[PDB]
Amino acid sequence: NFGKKPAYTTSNGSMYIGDSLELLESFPEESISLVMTSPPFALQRKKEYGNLEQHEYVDWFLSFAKVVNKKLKPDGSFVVDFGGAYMKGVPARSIYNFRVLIRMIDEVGFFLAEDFYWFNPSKLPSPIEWVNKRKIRVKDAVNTVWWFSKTEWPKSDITKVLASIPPNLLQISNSESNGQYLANCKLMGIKAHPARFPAKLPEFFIRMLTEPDDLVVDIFGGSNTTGLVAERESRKWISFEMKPEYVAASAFRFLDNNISEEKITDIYNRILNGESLDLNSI
Ligand SMILES: Nc1ncnc2c1ncn2[C@@H]1O[C@H](CSCC[C@H](N)C(=O)O)[C@@H](O)[C@H]1O
Repeated sequence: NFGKKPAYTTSNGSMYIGDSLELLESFPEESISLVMTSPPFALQRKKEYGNLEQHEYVDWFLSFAKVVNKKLKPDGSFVVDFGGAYMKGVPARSIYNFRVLIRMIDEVGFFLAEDFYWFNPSKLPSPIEWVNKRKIRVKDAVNTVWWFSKTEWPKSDITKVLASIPPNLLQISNSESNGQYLANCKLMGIKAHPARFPAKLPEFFIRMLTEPDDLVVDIFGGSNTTGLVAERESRKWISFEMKPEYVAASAFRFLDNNISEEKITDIYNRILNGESLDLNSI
């Protein structure tokens, strides 16, 4: 359906290498039930000038927001994970994650179904200069996860997420796992994705807003935790990621301990070489 061939494919889905703002267009319209991601944030993003990173970043991301509006079903949701950030050499917060919010409702026309908040106890990006050293700010440990929806009535059922009705606050930490992806990464002498989220994050939203066989898309795949979860929960998925290293290593997530190291490198390099692996069988 897309203008390319997936890096790899499994039982319920397939991951592509490429720019998601292009690939999204290949989806029919009102076809996606849940788009779940956490955008790449480093000093702005693709947009010339350098006017106020806050604004440049916002415009960049709003582009994806626009196309995602079209492709989401009327009962569809667009959950977005954002991490706080200070500005260069000053202990004043950037409010880029909040600017996205306002312009998404005002300009794009989304609705904030509900604002969620993720507390990750163990978080290293905590800026030592302001916290540990100067002792002027506290551990930056809460991420603004915005659950957006195409209409005021997106598909949702909190009983599949029952704790006892749970709250607005999700307390999860990145590693409550060991897994073969970390091991297989170590094998290739490569580093695991620099910034990936715990499986429980997308699990919560996959279970709550979608039913089995629903299409869960992730426009900034990374290590593909989403597709992984969407797989073991029996939803259909599709992920887009720009970097081949990330896609290649992510494939490991869909294998077992019982695989020759010689076969792992083959899978890694073949994907890194542009081949289309059908992981469903060898
Ligand atoms: N325009 C683009 N299209 C597709 N992927 C993109 C992109 N711009 C940035 N990316 C990818 O966006 C990812 C953001 S981090 C993704 C982490 C993911 N949730 C997981 O747990 O790993 C980064 O890997 C970045 O390389």
